[PDB]
Amino acid sequence: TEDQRNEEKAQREANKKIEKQLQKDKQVYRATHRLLLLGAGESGKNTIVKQMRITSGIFETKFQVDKVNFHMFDVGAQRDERRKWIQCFNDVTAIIFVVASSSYNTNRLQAALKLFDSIWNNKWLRDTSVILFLNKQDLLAEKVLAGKSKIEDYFPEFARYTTPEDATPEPGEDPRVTRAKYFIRDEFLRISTASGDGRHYCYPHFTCSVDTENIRRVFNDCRDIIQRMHLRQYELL
Amino acid sequence: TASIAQARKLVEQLKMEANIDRIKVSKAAADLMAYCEAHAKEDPLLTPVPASENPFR
Amino acid sequence: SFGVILAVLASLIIATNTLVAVAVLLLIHKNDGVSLCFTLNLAVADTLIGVAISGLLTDQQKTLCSLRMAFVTSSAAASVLTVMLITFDRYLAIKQPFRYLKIMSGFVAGACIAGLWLVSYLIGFLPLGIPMFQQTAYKGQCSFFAVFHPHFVLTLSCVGFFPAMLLFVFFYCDMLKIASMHSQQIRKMEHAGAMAGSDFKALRTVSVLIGSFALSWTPFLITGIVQVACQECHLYLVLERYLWLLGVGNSLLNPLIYAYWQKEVRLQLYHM
Amino acid sequence: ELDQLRQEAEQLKNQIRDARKACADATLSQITNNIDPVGRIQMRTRRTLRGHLAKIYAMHWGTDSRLLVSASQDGKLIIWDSYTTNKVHAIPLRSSWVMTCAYAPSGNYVACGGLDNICSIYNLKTREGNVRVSRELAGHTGYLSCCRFLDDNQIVTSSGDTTCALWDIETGQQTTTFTGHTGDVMSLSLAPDTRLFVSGACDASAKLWDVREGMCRQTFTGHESDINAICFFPNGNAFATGSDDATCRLFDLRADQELMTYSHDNIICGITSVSFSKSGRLLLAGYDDFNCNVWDALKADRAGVLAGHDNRVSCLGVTDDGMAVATGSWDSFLKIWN
Amino acid sequence: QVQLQESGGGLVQPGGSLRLSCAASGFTFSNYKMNWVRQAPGKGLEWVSDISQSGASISYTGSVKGRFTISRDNAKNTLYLQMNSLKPEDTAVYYCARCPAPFTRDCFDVTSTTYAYRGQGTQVTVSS
Ligand SMILES: CC(C)c1noc(N2CCC(COc3ccc(-c4ccc(S(C)(=O)=O)cc4)nc3)CC2)n1
Repeated sequence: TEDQRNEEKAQREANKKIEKQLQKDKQVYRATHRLLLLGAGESGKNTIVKQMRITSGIFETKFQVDKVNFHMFDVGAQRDERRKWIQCFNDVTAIIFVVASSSYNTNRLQAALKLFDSIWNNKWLRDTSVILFLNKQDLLAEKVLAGKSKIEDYFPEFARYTTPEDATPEPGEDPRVTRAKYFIRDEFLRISTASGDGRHYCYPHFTCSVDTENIRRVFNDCRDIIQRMHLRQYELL
Repeated sequence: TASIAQARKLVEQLKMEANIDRIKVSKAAADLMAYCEAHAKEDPLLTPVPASENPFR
Repeated sequence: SFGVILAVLASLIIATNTLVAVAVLLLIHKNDGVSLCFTLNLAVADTLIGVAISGLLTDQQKTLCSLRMAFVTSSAAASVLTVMLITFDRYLAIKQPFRYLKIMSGFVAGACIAGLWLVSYLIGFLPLGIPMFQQTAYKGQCSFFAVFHPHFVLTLSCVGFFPAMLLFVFFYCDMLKIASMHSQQIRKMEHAGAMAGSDFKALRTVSVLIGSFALSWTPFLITGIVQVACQECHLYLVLERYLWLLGVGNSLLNPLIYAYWQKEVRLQLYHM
Repeated sequence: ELDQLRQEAEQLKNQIRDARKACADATLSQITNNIDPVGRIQMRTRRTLRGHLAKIYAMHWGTDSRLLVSASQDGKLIIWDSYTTNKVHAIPLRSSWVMTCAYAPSGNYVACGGLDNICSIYNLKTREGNVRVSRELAGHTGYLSCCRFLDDNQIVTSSGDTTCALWDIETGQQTTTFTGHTGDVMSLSLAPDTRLFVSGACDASAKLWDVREGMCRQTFTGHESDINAICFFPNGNAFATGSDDATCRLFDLRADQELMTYSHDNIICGITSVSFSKSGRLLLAGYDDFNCNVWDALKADRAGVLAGHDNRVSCLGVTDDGMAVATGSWDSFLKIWN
Repeated sequence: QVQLQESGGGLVQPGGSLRLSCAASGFTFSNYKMNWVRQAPGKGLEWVSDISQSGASISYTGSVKGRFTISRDNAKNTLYLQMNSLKPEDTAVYYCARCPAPFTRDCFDVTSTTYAYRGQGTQVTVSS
């Protein structure tokens, strides 16, 4: 039937016109990098979001670095259970986990460690890499340098801990402050380095909420993630 | 306040749920089997249709 | 015996490369894999090499045999060029990870493959046109050096294989420094974590790749240059019966190095 | 006072359990014993739909058994033609986190949803020919996991704030709220008469709701983990559920208790979807190990498999005349079996 | 239905010993990783310790290391927490939260919004 032929031709024309726009969209989807931002109320993730920017269920931030496009998704206005909507972020390049290191005892540091362990060992996030920000360094230094707050009360192993060999203390910092910082970093690394898989790694930084190098750190860590992925693919790493 | 509210609401809902009538499992299974037997011949996925009438062949 | 050996080699090349080609085609249908197009092209080029080698099994006629030799040479050139394309793809992936994602596309892959085949079959049939490359005094039996003069192989070496190898070596040596630095960082972090509680992998892979690339045609080009230089030396019996088979047997090795060694391509073959 | 209420609730639970135990007299397996087994089912992929840039989260069949809609991570809603496979629409969403989709029984609307706490309504029959957004319904305080149509002006939506809701689209306001769940509501199913609906809510319990009044008529328990999927039986007097403990269960509204369990030792993955055939003789489930299983609803045996996907099967669907079944997957392809 | 009932609390003089217990029903005990939590007055819930399915991946929080011990018996579906040399800071309610799903190595079971698979609690007090 001529009418049937006309209908089929119009249908094929519409399909082709749709395929063209899908082909145009595939490149934009492939050349964009998506990041999930985690943290807590104590951690200064709000200030970090403000620096990056300089009943909605999720907030979206877009920033450009050297003509590269990043999409940072901040979860907001959701209940405190996470085991369901955490599976929506399987295909993000990185997770930016902000943890306030100057918040040891409620054991906020222990809660953050438990959250990190669960996220690390989840089954739909077993190929995602974490860019760990250890915030409130100035507050940590001020608290440790003067006061009766003892970490060994809440982390007893801190007694038998000494700065690692590869430590790079900032010139003009106390050995006690450096030791505390690197103890917390080692506590967070003990979980991640124990996987022994090779499909994801952790990238720790010592950050302050008003740091202006956080976007550069995210950019460099994403570059390292992609380079390591390709090197592992080509049987080099 | 909130705890007593939750407890009282749960008690009322449980009472209202308990105040109902129930049928026997044998009767329910018989009804289900009768439906499945009555509508057995109109299920293409159970009795495959000849390729002429199949629109995906 | 020589014809029997050639037939066996051609059969093996055809079978292995066609199997790898169908596996890669199924993988391409399933996924997108813009970098599997080059592997498919390599498999196609190697199986065409096998078919062309099968072509010469008759004798084991001047124009007929001037057209067979050109076909074989073009097949070999296409196979050599596809590996260089793969190497540059990997190097651009590692060296510019963002721009690679921003640029690479199936259109680019297809255009590159078309240009590859065009240049390959231009190089194959240039000697039939340029008067210097052609030889004279045909006797009746044909061979690579009964039609084409050693000047052709000298020019090919000067502008071809050796300039290509100087890039295949530089790229995979620059891809080793990056792997070394990443391995150092990973080992440092691992040691720190363990205290809180692969050293010869990249080199081995790079050595295997470079050796496979360089041991294929160099013993032939070097002996051809020796023939051009020294007139007294009669380096034809070994030059066109023993030293030619290595660049052809590289077609048996390429599928194992660029197809089976991939994890998705080994799983698809197992499913097949 | 509070302890008195707790003890009274415990006594009421004991009373309900005693009543249910009294009602039971024989097992569905015993009743449907002499019935002949279905034999074996071997369906085959008749189509394969391509065009999604990422993993597919949902799909819903049309009332005509020819068109269907799907949602993907790439943030695209696509309307296919099952017979020919030519795309008919591609609606770009404002958010890429979408967990559900639905098609109106008339065929003039579709509904999006997801982690932004909204399901939108899109008009497919615009005179200009452009698929614009008609209504945007807000009011849930957690993510949306289902948004199903009753007619062209009523939608029932599930949410991750522990409550379901009924909306009237014209004025874009709620009309009823269905509270009583303690966990996250994870699925939905309207009765064939569209007078009641069921829901499982991540606390291992399903419920029965009366749409007209807005109250929980029945509560069904027996699962050990989160309930992911729920379907109604063809006649409207039973339903099936799927949970993370790797088993499916059949419940009866009138008897008020479970009837059967569909499980196997070799299965240790979670059920993502469940669906019934036209006559209700087959129960089809899609698992996390990339496969779907075909179950004998009355005998509890396994009859077949739909092994054609290479990633998680996230959605399922049977046509309104039993002609075929669709299954989306995390590998981005929709497949149609017969 | 999932049931978790904890008992064995009361008041203990500082430096004493105690033993909490929890009985579970309505699910397969041997396929899930158990857990203990607590909530001191005026503070939020806090994780104490946990144990794997087989019972070979124990771990405690920093402030209870050495004193508390967690043991599970899968032949009777019971969980225990032996407390030794208590201190005035250990006055709270102790629950027995459970893994959300079986066979996994994950856990999200400390949430304020009542976790479904958490028990009712048992009172432990330490005073002179
Ligand atoms: C352009 C550049 C990038 C490049 N890439 O690769 C190459 N190749 C081109 C081809 C290679 C030589 O190929 C040959 C030579 C000779 C024979 C041959 C010899 C004897 C007989 S017989 C026993 O019948 O007389 C039959 C054939 N076959 C192939 C050199 C480098 N260039």
